[PDB]
Amino acid sequence: KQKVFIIRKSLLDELMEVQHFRTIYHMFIAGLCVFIISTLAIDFILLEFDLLIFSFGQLPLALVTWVPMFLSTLLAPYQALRLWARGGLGCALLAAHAVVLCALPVHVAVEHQLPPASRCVLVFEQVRFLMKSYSFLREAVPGILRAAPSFSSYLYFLFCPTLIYRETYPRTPYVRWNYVAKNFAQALGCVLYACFILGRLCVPVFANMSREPFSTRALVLSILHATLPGIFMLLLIFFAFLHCWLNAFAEMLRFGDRMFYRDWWNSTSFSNYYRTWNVVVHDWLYSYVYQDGLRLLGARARGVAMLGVFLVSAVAHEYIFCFVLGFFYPVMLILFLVIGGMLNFMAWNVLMWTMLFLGQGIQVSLYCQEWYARR
Amino acid sequence: KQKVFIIRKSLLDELMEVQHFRTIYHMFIAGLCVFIISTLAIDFILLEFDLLIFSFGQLPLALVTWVPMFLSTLLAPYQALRLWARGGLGCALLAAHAVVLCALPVHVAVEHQLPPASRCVLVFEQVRFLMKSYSFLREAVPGILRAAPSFSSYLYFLFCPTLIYRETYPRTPYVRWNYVAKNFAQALGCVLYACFILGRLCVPVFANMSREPFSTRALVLSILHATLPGIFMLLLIFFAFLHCWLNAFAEMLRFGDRMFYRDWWNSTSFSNYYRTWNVVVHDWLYSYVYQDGLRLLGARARGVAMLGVFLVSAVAHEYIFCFVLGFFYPVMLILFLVIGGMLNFMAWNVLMWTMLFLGQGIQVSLYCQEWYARR
Amino acid sequence: KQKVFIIRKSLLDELMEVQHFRTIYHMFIAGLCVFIISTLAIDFILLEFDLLIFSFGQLPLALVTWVPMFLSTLLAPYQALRLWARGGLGCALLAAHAVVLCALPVHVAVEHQLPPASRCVLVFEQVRFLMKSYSFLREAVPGILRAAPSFSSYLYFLFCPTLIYRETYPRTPYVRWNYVAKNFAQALGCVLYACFILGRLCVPVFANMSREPFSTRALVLSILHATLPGIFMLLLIFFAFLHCWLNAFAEMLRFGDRMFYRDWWNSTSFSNYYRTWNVVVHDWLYSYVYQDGLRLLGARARGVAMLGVFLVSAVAHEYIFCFVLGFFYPVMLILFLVIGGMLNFMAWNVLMWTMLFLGQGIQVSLYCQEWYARR
Amino acid sequence: KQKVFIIRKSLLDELMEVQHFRTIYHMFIAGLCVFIISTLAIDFILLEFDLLIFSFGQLPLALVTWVPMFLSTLLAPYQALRLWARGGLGCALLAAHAVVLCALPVHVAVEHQLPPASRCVLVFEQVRFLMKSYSFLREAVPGILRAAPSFSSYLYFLFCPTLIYRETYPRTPYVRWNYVAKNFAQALGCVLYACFILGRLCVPVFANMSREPFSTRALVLSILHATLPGIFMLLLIFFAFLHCWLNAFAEMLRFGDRMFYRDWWNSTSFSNYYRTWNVVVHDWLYSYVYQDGLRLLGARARGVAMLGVFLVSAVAHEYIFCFVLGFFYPVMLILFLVIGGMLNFMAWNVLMWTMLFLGQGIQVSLYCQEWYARR
Ligand SMILES: CC(=O)OC[C@@]1(C)[C@@H]2C[C@H](OC(C)=O)[C@@]3(C)Oc4cc(-c5cccnc5)oc(=O)c4[C@H](O)[C@@H]3[C@@]2(C)CC[C@@H]1OC(C)=O
Ligand SMILES: CC(=O)OC[C@@]1(C)[C@@H]2C[C@H](OC(C)=O)[C@@]3(C)Oc4cc(-c5cccnc5)oc(=O)c4[C@H](O)[C@@H]3[C@@]2(C)CC[C@@H]1OC(C)=O
Ligand SMILES: CC(=O)OC[C@@]1(C)[C@@H]2C[C@H](OC(C)=O)[C@@]3(C)Oc4cc(-c5cccnc5)oc(=O)c4[C@H](O)[C@@H]3[C@@]2(C)CC[C@@H]1OC(C)=O
Ligand SMILES: CC(=O)OC[C@@]1(C)[C@@H]2C[C@H](OC(C)=O)[C@@]3(C)Oc4cc(-c5cccnc5)oc(=O)c4[C@H](O)[C@@H]3[C@@]2(C)CC[C@@H]1OC(C)=O
Ligand SMILES: CC(C)CCC[C@@H](C)[C@H]1CC[C@H]2[C@@H]3CC=C4C[C@@H](O)CC[C@]4(C)[C@H]3CC[C@]12C
Ligand SMILES: CC(C)CCC[C@@H](C)[C@H]1CC[C@H]2[C@@H]3CC=C4C[C@@H](O)CC[C@]4(C)[C@H]3CC[C@]12C
Ligand SMILES: CC(C)CCC[C@@H](C)[C@H]1CC[C@H]2[C@@H]3CC=C4C[C@@H](O)CC[C@]4(C)[C@H]3CC[C@]12C
Ligand SMILES: CC(C)CCC[C@@H](C)[C@H]1CC[C@H]2[C@@H]3CC=C4C[C@@H](O)CC[C@]4(C)[C@H]3CC[C@]12C
Ligand SMILES: CC(C)CCC[C@@H](C)[C@H]1CC[C@H]2[C@@H]3CC=C4C[C@@H](O)CC[C@]4(C)[C@H]3CC[C@]12C
Ligand SMILES: CC(C)CCC[C@@H](C)[C@H]1CC[C@H]2[C@@H]3CC=C4C[C@@H](O)CC[C@]4(C)[C@H]3CC[C@]12C
Ligand SMILES: CC(C)CCC[C@@H](C)[C@H]1CC[C@H]2[C@@H]3CC=C4C[C@@H](O)CC[C@]4(C)[C@H]3CC[C@]12C
Ligand SMILES: CC(C)CCC[C@@H](C)[C@H]1CC[C@H]2[C@@H]3CC=C4C[C@@H](O)CC[C@]4(C)[C@H]3CC[C@]12C
Ligand SMILES: CCCCCCCC/C=C\CCCCCCCC(=O)O
Ligand SMILES: CCCCCCCC/C=C\CCCCCCCC(=O)O
Ligand SMILES: CCCCCCCC/C=C\CCCCCCCC(=O)O
Ligand SMILES: CCCCCCCC/C=C\CCCCCCCC(=O)O
Repeated sequence: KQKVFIIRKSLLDELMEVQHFRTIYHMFIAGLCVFIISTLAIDFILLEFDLLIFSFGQLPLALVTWVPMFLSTLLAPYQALRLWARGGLGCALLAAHAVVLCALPVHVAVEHQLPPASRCVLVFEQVRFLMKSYSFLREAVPGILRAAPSFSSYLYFLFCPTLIYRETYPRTPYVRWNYVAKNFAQALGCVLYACFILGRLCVPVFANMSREPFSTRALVLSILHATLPGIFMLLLIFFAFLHCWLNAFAEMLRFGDRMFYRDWWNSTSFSNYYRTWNVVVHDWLYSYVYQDGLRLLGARARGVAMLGVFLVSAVAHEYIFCFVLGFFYPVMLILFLVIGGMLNFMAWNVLMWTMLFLGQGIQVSLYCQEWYARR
Repeated sequence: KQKVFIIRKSLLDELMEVQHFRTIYHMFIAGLCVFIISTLAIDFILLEFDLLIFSFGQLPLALVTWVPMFLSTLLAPYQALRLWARGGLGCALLAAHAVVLCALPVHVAVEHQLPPASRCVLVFEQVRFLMKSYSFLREAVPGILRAAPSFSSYLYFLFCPTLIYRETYPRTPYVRWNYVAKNFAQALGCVLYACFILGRLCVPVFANMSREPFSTRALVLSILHATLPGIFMLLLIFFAFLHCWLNAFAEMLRFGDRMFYRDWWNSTSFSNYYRTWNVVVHDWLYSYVYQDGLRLLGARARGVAMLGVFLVSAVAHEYIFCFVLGFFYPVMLILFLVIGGMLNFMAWNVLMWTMLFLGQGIQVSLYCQEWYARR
Repeated sequence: KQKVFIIRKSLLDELMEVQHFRTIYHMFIAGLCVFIISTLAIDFILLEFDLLIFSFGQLPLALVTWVPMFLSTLLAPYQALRLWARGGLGCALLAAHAVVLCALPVHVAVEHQLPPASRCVLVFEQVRFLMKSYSFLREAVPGILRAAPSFSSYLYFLFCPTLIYRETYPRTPYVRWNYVAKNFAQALGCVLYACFILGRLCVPVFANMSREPFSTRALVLSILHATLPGIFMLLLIFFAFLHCWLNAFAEMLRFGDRMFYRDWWNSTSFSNYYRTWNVVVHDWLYSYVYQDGLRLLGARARGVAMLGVFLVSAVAHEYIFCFVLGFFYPVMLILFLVIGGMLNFMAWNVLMWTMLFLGQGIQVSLYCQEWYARR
Repeated sequence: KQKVFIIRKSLLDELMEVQHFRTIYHMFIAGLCVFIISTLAIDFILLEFDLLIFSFGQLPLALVTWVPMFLSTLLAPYQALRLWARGGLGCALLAAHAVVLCALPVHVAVEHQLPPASRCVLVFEQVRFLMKSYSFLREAVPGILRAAPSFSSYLYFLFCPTLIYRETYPRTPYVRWNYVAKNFAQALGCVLYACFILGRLCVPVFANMSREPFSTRALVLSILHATLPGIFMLLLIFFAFLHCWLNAFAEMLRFGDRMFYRDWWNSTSFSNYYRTWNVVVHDWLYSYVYQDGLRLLGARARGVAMLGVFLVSAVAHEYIFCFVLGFFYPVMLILFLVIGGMLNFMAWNVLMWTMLFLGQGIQVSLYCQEWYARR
C-alpha cells in the first residue's frame, strides 16, 4: 500500500461547524481573557513578556541560520537527483547536504549559547529537511531504476504540509484569506496562552528546587501539581501547530487531504493514539520505516517493525529535547519504552487517558526540575 | 401560554450518543482516576474522607427532619384543597402547616449546630416543598373557581422531577434499571470529585487567612487561584444534579419531557443563560411570577417583570447560602444586581463566559474567606 | 494617459540573444576571473571577505526589522481601504502605518549602530512601502468615489516588480527555473564584483586622507582616479538590480511588461536619461507627481512640474544616502540642481556621457572622503 | 584553395550602422574627453605632449629612410620579374636589393639612436615590403613557368590594404571623402588616446623600479595594475590600425573585400582568435606558409604546419619588438609557445578572454620593467 490523497477536510474543522464545539472553543478564549485581566490587575499593583523576550534571545540569528539550511535542502537533493539520473558527483554532493543541515544547526546553537525557544526552531528545521530531503529522494529514485521530476513541484513540496513526495497533491479552488488570517490569529493567541501557563503555573512551583529536602512527598505532589500545565501544553501544541499552523499553510498553498490528525482522542489502545497523533510524521515514518523494513528484511515477524518504528520516533523526540534544553536527560523514551514493555508483555480508552495524563505530569515535572537544577 | 410536556430526551443524553462527548466524559473520569492515584500515593507516605464525615455530621437528624416535612407537604395541601373545595378550616390549615416546613428546618439547623452539607439538604427540601406545594394549589384552585384532583397524581407529583402540577405527565414504556444504576454511580462519583476538588484546591489556599496583611495583591491572586474550583463546582453541580440525579429519578418514575436544561453553554446573552440553566425552577418561576405578575399588574411594562422574577431568584439563592454557611454575607445578589445594572443601562458569547468565570471566582473566594474568618 | 502593460521583454535580454553582447558579457566575467586569480595569488603571499562580513554586521536584525514593516504595509493599507470604503478609524490607522515604517527603520538603524550595507536594506524597504502603500491607496480610492479590490492581488502586488497597482498584470505561461537560477547566480557574482572593485580600487586611494595637505592637485587627481569605480558601480547597480534581480523576481511570479528600463545608454538629452533609467520608479513618480500635479494645480506651465518631479527624485536619493552613510552631506542634489540650472538656463549624446562620468567621479570621491574623514 | 575577393564591408562598419555600437563608440570618446579635461585641469596648477615629441625624435630621418625602401620594393621586384621572364641578372638583382630593405632600416635605427615610436615605422615598413614584394613574386612566377603583369597593378598593389597579389581587386563606385576624413580623425584621436593611457597609467607605476625589493607581491600587483593599459592598447591598436587606417586607405583607393578582420571577439578557441585577428597578415601567412608547406612537404601531418605558421608569426612579432625597444627580451614567444604546449598537449570563450587579459598584463608589465631597467 502507498498513501493516496483525497479532498477531505481537517477533522476538527468539520466538527467546529457544529455549535457545541464553537462553545468549548469560546470557553477556552474566555480562559485566556480571565488570565489577561487577572495578570494585568495583579502586575498593575509590567506583564510576563519576560519569558517571550528571554526565550527568543537571538531569534534574528536563528532565522539567518534557517536560510542556509533551506537553500541547502532546496538545491542539493534536486541537483544530486538530476545529475545522478544522467547516466557521478551526486553520490558525494548528497553527503554535503547531509553534513550542512546536520553540523550548522548544532554549531550555531551550542557555540553561540541560544535560549530554548529560539533553538527549537533550528532543531525542527533539521528533522524536517532530513525527513523530506530523503522522502523526495527515495520517492523519485525508483523512477530512475528504469534501465527527473519537475522542480516547481519540489519547491512547492518543501512548504506543503505533508512529508510524502506525491507530486500530484489534490488542490482546492481559491484562497480564503479571511480563514488564514483567523488561523494565524488563533496560532499567535495559542503561543500567548502557553506564555501565561508557563509564567503563572510552572515557574512559581519549580523555581524553589534549590530547597534541600528532595522528600518523595514534595516531588510526587509537584508531579500532581504540574500534570495540568502538561495537558494544556499538549492540547495547545496539538491545536495550534496541527490545526491552526498547517491549515493556515494548507490554505495559502490550496492543499487537499488536510487529515494531518485523525481523532486520537478516540484511540482505544496506545498504538492507535501514536498512529492518529501528528498523522503527517506518522505517515512519513509508517511509509518509509514500515514499507522498507518489511521489504528489505522481508520478515514474516511484523511486531518487531511496529516497535522498530516507535523507538525511531522516541529516539528522534528524545534527541529533539536533548538538543533544545541542552541536557542529556532521556526521561520520555524510558517512560514510553517501560510501559510499552508493561502493556505489550503483561470504556478501555480511560486507562490510556489516565496514563497519558501521568506521562505528561512526569515529563513536565522532571524537565522543569532538570532546567532549574542545571541553572 | 402554559408549558406543555412532550417525550423529548435530556439534551446532554442525546449528545452523549455522539462519540466525541463519550471521549470528553472519559477525559473527566480519567481526571478523577489521576486525583485518586496521586492522593492515595501522597497520603500513603488516610484519604480526604474527613471533609465527608465532617460535612455530613448529623445526617441521621437531617433525614428524620426531612420526614415530618415530606408528610406535612404530602397531607396539608391536599386535605386543605379537598375540604376548601366542598362549599372552612383549609384557609387556617395550610397557613398553620406552611409554618412547620418554614420553622422546623431552621430550629433543627441552628439550635442543634448542624454542619454545612447536612444543612443544605433541609434548605433545598423546604424551598422545594414551598415551591411545588404552592404550584399544586394555584394550579388546582382555578378548577374550583367554577361556581378535586386524584391524590395518587399529587403523591407522584411530589417526587416527579418538574415543579409544574400538570397531572398528565407524558410517560415512557419501561424502567431501564441498568441506566438508573449508571446515573446514580455517576452522581456519587461526582460527589467524590467535588470532595477531592475542595480537599485539594480550596482548603490549602484559603486555610491561611489568619495572615495579617489583607494586601489587595494577595486577595486578587487568591480570586484568580480559586476561579477554577469555582467552574468545576458549577459544572459538577450542573452535570450530577441536573443530568444524573433528575434523569435517574425520571427513569425510576418513567417521566417524559426530560428537558430540565436547554443548552445554556450556547446562551449569547445573560437572561438566556438564566432561562436555560436549571430550566425546571426557571419554568415554575417563569410561569407563576411572570403569568400572575402580567395578569394581576396587567402592566404594559414587562422589563420590570423580567428583573422582578430574577431578583426573586437571586433573593431565594442568597437566602439558601445565608442559611447553609450560617452567614448574612450576600455577595452573589450584589454581583448579579450590579452587572445586571451595568449591561442593562450602559462571538458575543465569550464576554458572558469570561464574566461567568469571574462571577464563580469572586463567589468561591469571598465565601471561603468568610467561612475561614468566622472560624 | 495611464501606463498600460504589454508582454514585451526586458530590452537587454532581447539584445543578449544577439552573439556580440554574449561576448561583452563574457569579457566582464573574464574581468572577474582575473581579479579572483590575481587577489588569490597576492593574498596567498585571506581574501577581501572583510568588507562583506563588516558591511553586513547585524544583517539578522536588518531582516527581523524588515518583517514588521512588511506585515504593516501588507495589513494596514488594505484594512484601512476595506473599512474606509464601508460607509472611520481608517483615517487614523493609515497614520500608524505612516509612523511604523517611518520611525522603526531609523530607530533600529541609529540606536543600534548598523553598518552601511545592512542599513541600506531597511532604507530601501521604507521608500518601497511608502511608494506602494500609497500607489495602491490612490489607485483604489477613486473606485470608492462612486457614490474593495481582491486581497490576493494586493499581496501579489507587494512583491511584483512594478510600483503601479493595476490588478491585471499580463502574465506568462510557466516558470523557467533554469533562467531564474542563472539570474540569481549573476546577481550574486555582481555583488562579489562590487566587493572586489571597492576592496581593490577605492579603499587604498581614499584610506590616506588623514594626510594634511588638502592640495587641490591631490583632490582633483583623486577624483580622476576614482571616476572608474564610479562607472563600474553604476553599471553593476544597473545590471544586477534592474536586469538580474527584477527579471529573477518577474520569472518566479510570471510577470509581463519587463521594461524596467528603456535604453538610457541612447538618451540624447539628460531628462531622457532620467526617464529611461530605473523606468519602474520613474513611472510611479511620473504618474503620481505629474498626473496629480497637472490635475490639482491644473497649471498650463508644465516645466515647473518636470523640475518638481526631478527634485522629488533628487531629495529622495539625497535622503537615502544621508541615511545609509549616516552623514548630512548632500553633494548629488547640488550637482544635479546646479548643472540642471546650467543646461536649462544657458553625436550630442557624448556631452551627456562625459558629464555622467564626472557626476559619478565627484559623488564617489567626495563620499569616500566624507566616510574616511568621519572615521 | 586560393582566397577570392568579394564586395563585403568591414564587419565593425556594418555593426556601427546599429545604434547601440554608436553608443559604445560615444562612451569611449567621452572617456577621452574626461582624460583631456582632468589632465588640462591638473597640469594647469603643459600637457603630456612630451611622450609624443620624445617618441617621434628623428621622424624626418624615419620618413627619408622610408623613401629609399619604397623605391627599392617598387622597382627591384618588377624589373627582376620582367627581365627574368625574358628567356639573367634578376636572380642577382632581387637578392642584392633584398638587402637594402634588410640592412638600411637597421643601420639608420641603431647607428643614429632613434626613439621607439619613430623606429617601429621602419620596422613595420621593412616587414611589410618583404611580405608583399615576395607575395607579388611567388604569385606572378608560376605564370612564367609556362614553357609579365601590368606595372600600374603592382604600384596600386604596394598601397592596397591586402598582402595577396590578385591584380583583379573588386572596386567600389566612388570616394566618400567625408568618410575618409572621419576615419583619419578617429585614427589620430586614437593615437592621442594611447598617448594619455601611457603618460597617465603606465609611466607612473613603472618609473620606480630602481626600487631595491624585487618582492614577488610588488611585481604580481604591478602585473594586475598594468593589465588594463594592456587591453586598451590592444583594443586601440586593433580599432585604429585595422578599422580606421585600412578603411581610410581602402576608401581613397576604392577597394572591396574590406574583411581585414573577422569577429575575433567571438573566437571560441585560440587558433580561431589568431586566424580572425589581423586577417590580412593571417591570409598572406596562411596562403604562402600553409599552401607551400603542404605542397613541398606534401605531409599528411598538418598540425606540424599549423604550429609551423604560428611560430613564424611569433618569431616575426618577437623580432619586431626586439628591434623597436632595442632589447633581446623575448617574453611574448615564450608565453604563446608555453600555453600553446599547455592547451594542445593537456561559454568556453571566457577562458580564452581571461588568458588574453593576463597575456596582455604580463607583456606590458615585463616590457615596461625592461625599458625602465635598461635606462
Ligand atoms: C522538553 C520539551 O521541550 O517538551 C515540551 C513539552 C510541551 C512536550 C512537547 C512535545 O511535542 C513535540 C516536540 O512533539 C510532546 C507533545 O511530544 C511527545 C512525544 C512522545 C512519543 C511519541 C512516540 C514515541 N515515543 C514517544 O511521548 C509524549 O507523550 C509527548 C509529550 O506529550 C511531548 C510534550 C507535550 C511533553 C511536555 C513538555 O513540556 C515540558 C516543559 O517539559
Ligand atoms: C455558598 C454555596 O453554598 O454555594 C456553593 C457553590 C458551589 C454555588 C452553588 C450554586 O448552586 C445552586 C444552589 O444553585 C450556584 C451554581 O448557583 C448560583 C445562582 C446565581 C443566580 C441565578 C439567578 C439569579 N441570581 C443569581 O448566579 C451564579 O452564578 C451561581 C453560582 O454559580 C452558584 C455556586 C456554583 C457558586 C460557588 C459556590 O461554591 C462556594 C464554596 O462558594
Ligand atoms: C553614497 C551611496 O550609497 O551611493 C552608492 C553609489 C554607487 C550610488 C548608487 C545610486 O544608486 C541608487 C541608490 O539609486 C546612484 C546610481 O543613483 C543616483 C541618483 C541621481 C539622481 C537621479 C534623479 C534626480 N536626481 C538625482 O544622480 C546619479 O548620478 C546617481 C548615481 O549614479 C548613484 C551612485 C552610483 C553614485 C556613486 C555611489 O558610490 C559611492 C561609494 O559613493
Ligand atoms: C613591445 C611593443 O612594442 O608592443 C606594444 C604592445 C601594445 C603590443 C602591440 C602588438 O601589436 C602588433 C605589433 O601586432 C600586439 C597586439 O601583437 C601581439 C602578437 C601575439 C602573437 C600572435 C601570433 C603568434 N604569436 C604571437 O600575441 C599577442 O597577444 C600580442 C599583443 O597583444 C601585442 C601588444 C598589444 C602587447 C602590449 C604592448 O605594449 C607594451 C608597452 O608592451
Ligand atoms: C485560542 C486559544 C483559546 C486556544 C484554544 C484551544 C482550544 C480551542 C482547542 C485546543 C485543543 C482542543 C481540544 C482537544 C481535543 C478535544 C477532545 C474532543 O473530545 C472534544 C474537542 C476537544 C476538547 C478540542 C476542542 C478544541 C480545543 C480545546
Ligand atoms: C510559551 C513560550 C515559551 C513561547 C514558545 C515559543 C515556541 C516554543 C513556539 C512559538 C512558535 C513555534 C514555532 C513556529 C513554527 C515552526 C515551524 C515548523 O516548521 C517547526 C516548528 C516551529 C519552529 C514552531 C515550534 C514551536 C514554536 C517555536
Ligand atoms: C463522573 C465525573 C467524571 C464527572 C464528569 C463531568 C463531565 C462528564 C460532565 C460535567 C459537566 C459537563 C460539561 C459541561 C458543558 C459542556 C460544554 C459543551 O459545549 C460541551 C460538553 C460539556 C463540556 C459538558 C460535557 C460533560 C461534562 C464535562
Ligand atoms: C463536596 C462535599 C462537600 C460533599 C457535598 C455534599 C452535598 C453538597 C451534596 C451531596 C448530595 C447532594 C444532595 C442530594 C440530593 C438532594 C435532594 C434534592 O431534593 C435537593 C438537593 C439535594 C439535597 C442535594 C444537594 C447537594 C448535596 C447535599
Ligand atoms: C556578472 C558580472 C560579470 C557582471 C557583468 C556586467 C555586464 C555583463 C553588464 C553590466 C552593465 C552592462 C552594460 C551597460 C550598458 C551597455 C551599453 C550598451 O551600448 C552596450 C551594452 C552594455 C555595455 C551593457 C552590456 C552588459 C553589461 C556590461
Ligand atoms: C560591495 C559590498 C559593499 C556589498 C554591498 C551590499 C549591498 C550594497 C547590496 C547587496 C544586496 C543588495 C540588496 C538586495 C536586494 C534589495 C531588495 C530591494 O527591495 C531593495 C534593494 C536591496 C536591499 C539591495 C540593495 C543593495 C544591496 C543591499
Ligand atoms: C576614437 C577613440 C574614442 C577610440 C574609440 C575606441 C572604440 C570606439 C573601439 C575600439 C575597440 C572597439 C571594441 C573592440 C571590440 C568590441 C567587442 C564587441 O563584442 C563589441 C564591440 C567592441 C566593444 C568594440 C567597439 C568599438 C571599440 C570600443
Ligand atoms: C602612444 C604614443 C607612443 C604614440 C605611438 C606612435 C606609434 C606607435 C603609432 C602612431 C602612428 C602609427 C603608424 C602609422 C601607420 C603605419 C604605416 C603602416 O604601414 C605600418 C604601421 C605604422 C608605422 C603605424 C605603427 C604605429 C604608429 C607608428
Ligand atoms: C518528530 C519531528 C516533528 C517534525 C514536525 C514537522 C512539521 C510538519 C512538517 C512539514 C510541513 C510543514 C510545512 C509548513 C511550515 C513552513 C514553515 C517554514 O518553513 O518556516
Ligand atoms: C432555588 C432552589 C432550587 C431548588 C432545586 C429543586 C430541585 C428540583 C425539584 C423537584 C424535583 C426533584 C424530584 C426528585 C428528588 C426526590 C428526592 C427525595 O425526595 O429525597
Ligand atoms: C528611489 C528609491 C528606489 C527604490 C527601488 C525600489 C525597487 C523596485 C521596487 C519594487 C519591485 C521589487 C519587487 C521584488 C523585490 C522583493 C524583495 C523583498 O521583498 O525582499
Ligand atoms: C607582422 C607584421 C605586421 C605588418 C602589418 C602590415 C600592415 C598591412 C600591410 C599592407 C597594407 C597597408 C596599406 C596602407 C598603408 C600605406 C602607408 C604608407 O605607404 O605610408
